[PDB]
Amino acid sequence: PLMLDTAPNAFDDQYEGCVNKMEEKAPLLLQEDFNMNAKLKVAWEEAKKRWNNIKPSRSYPKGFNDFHGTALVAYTGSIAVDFNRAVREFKENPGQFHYKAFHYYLTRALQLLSNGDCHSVYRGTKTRFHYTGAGSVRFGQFTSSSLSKKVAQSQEFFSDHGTLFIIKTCLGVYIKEFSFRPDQEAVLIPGYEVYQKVRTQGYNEIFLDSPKRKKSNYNCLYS
Ligand SMILES: NC(=O)C1=CN([C@@H]2O[C@H](COP(=O)(O)OP(=O)(O)OC[C@H]3O[C@@H](n4cnc5c(N)ncnc54)[C@H](O)[C@@H]3O)[C@@H](O)[C@H]2O)C=CC1
Repeated sequence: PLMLDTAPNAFDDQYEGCVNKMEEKAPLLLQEDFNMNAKLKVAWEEAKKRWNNIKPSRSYPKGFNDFHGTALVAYTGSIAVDFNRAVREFKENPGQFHYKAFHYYLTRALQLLSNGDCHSVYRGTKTRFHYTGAGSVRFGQFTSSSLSKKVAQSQEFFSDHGTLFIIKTCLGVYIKEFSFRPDQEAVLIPGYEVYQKVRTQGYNEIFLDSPKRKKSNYNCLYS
């Protein structure tokens, strides 16, 4: 069973007041991440190819470059697990975080694609989540969900040993056009969104409501 709280030790940078400095420094940072993260380099190289094929079909927000595009495509890939893990356990040993550029770009991609729009999404897991009554909740790590409750429940993401999150998000972004899917109608939620209303139903259902955007514990850490 995993703990569901405010994610106090999760790298949650929102980059307030430093996107310009990051867009300039992130390119070098990505290289540094690569030199010490083979899996990421490979994951990224593959995502870049897919991105090239996706890019022509639609137009993107002003400032949405290939880094943003590639990062988002990669996330819907297999690099997602190790990346969320690295973010979730950041405070532990913050010296071994080789997703400095990656985190920024994915974070920026969602902000550039973000609107005021709120959605009703669902997320399934095969690992039981226990709300530890902090008062509110944040996923910490980026979290993917689906507009389809049926998808979140499919044997692909959920099981009796797990949990089904019923979430109302307002920072979440519809990334169908980016995923390798795109039938899972995925909505990517930043780990820094705060749910002021938490409710547990039965042993495997958790409702997250009253989404709000509050400051993060980290800000422009690598700017
Ligand atoms: N889960 C869903 O309902 C949906 C998933 N997807 C896609 O499926 C693929 C996999 O997504 P996920 O299953 O969400 O993988 P994910 O990266 O969230 O899974 C991370 C894993 O690490 C562990 N973990 C997660 N949070 C933790 C925490 N707070 N504390 C301790 N351990 C934790 C668990 O084993 C968890 O399954 C991605 O491409 C995702 O976008 C798309 C639509 C819906």
